[PDB]
This record gives sequence, structure tokens and C-alpha cells, in this order.
Amino acid sequence: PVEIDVSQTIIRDCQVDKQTRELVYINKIMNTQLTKPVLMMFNISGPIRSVTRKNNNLRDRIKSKPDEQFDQLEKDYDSIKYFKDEHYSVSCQNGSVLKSKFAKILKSHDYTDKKSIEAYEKYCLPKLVDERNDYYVAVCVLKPGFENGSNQVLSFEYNPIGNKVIVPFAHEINDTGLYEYDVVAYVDSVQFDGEQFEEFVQSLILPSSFKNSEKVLYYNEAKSMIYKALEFTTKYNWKIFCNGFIYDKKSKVLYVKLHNVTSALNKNVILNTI
Repeated sequence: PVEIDVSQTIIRDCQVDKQTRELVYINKIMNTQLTKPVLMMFNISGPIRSVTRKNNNLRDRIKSKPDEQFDQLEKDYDSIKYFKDEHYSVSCQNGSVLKSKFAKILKSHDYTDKKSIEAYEKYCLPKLVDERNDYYVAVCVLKPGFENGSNQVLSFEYNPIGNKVIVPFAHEINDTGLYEYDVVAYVDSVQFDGEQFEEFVQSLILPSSFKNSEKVLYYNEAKSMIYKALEFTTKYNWKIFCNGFIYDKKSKVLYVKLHNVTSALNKNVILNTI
């Protein structure tokens, strides 16, 4: 009977200067009220200048960007910049730094739990810390009052180091070695990487219509298009659940749709800027 609406994860990361980029991160975590202070962490390809706070509106305006570029595919029938404000606190440090003081930092963020700092320290920090470099980590802790208002979408003004862009897909580590994804992202000003998209897409497990005779197919339709899709026949050749990555070679844009698909990979998409 009951019709359901998802509460997923929307990402738009745009190049604004020849030096600066803006990241809008709207995440399910931010749509709850006051389970006490909450915490998020991701990687950014560079230092954060400002953490603005747009309209609980910018949400669905960004989302449509690829739902639209995918809906056509278907066929249905070394320091710690601190940024505090009224209800949230944010930090921008290096992974090696966050590792090193990981605990004190969250305590400075008025996090200060116990099992949790142990939990996050254990399950998430390992996944947003690498060898190659010292990618920055965004340590965000939304506090209570956050729930009030219609300006609960966040913006991170930042300037990429080297010429890379990171799209914060990676989840925390779980025992069952499987990750369930629900994300849409708009990312412009990055060079195509058919290699890594290909790897990420082939690792996906779409959902099912329970229509026994359905076959999941894989596509690389060079704009380049690398996705998977659930197909079957009702005369009527359905082609739903297209999930994956579309890449405009004109606009030089990237639409990413990983909506309710399960993968064993747990990584961010890392790109180069033009």
C-alpha cells in the first residue's frame, strides 16, 4: 500500500575561482533533531575557507541535475582551521594531524563521548587516511539547534591542493564487508577517468523487481556513459535502476548516481581539475 520517499545524500561540488571551489554537502544525518551532538567526516582536496549555510531548499535543486541526466537512460512503464557558529562546529586539518590528535579535536568540538570516539576513531578514520598524501579531512559536528530553520544545507568554500577534487563517497568500515550507497552528485571542472568509473560501476549490485526473468546489464556508451541497469520484458522492454556515472564532455560535467546499490568497494571518487 504505503508509498515511500527516500532521505538519501546530495553532493554538488563546483569550481568558482581559478583557485577556489565550493562544495555543498546535504546528508541524511542533517535531517534529524536532537540525538545529542552528531558527527560527520569527509575528505576535501584542499583547505576550507568558509562553511556557509544555504536554504533547506538548495537540496532538491541540485539533486535534479543528474536524476535528470539518468532519467533519460531508463525506460519505465597543515593547521586546524576552525569554523564555529550557533549550532555546528567544523574543523579542517590534515589526516596525519587528525590521526595524531583525533581525540582532543572532537573534544574541542564539544563531542567528547567515549565509546563513540573509540568507534569513529576505529571504523572511520582508517578510511579517510592514506599513504600517497595527506588529504584534508572535514570534521563536522552538527549540534542540537541545528534542527531549527530552513537553512540546513552546508557549503564549504575551499581551494584544492595539487589539481585534484575528491567526491566523499566512502562510508565507515562494517563487519559484513558490504556498503549500501544512496548518493547523487554534480561535479564540474574535472577530467574524465574511464578507468576508475569502470572499476566502481562494475562492482555494483542493483536492486530487483523480483521479475525472475530480469537481467542486469553493464554499459560503457562513450559524453561518456558508464552504468549498470536492470532490464526485463512485460512488448515492453523495461530498463530501470540505471546507476553509475554520466560525463558531459561538452560542459565537462559529471553526474553520479549511486542510489540504493550495494558494493564491496568503499572509496571516494578522486579527480583532476582542468
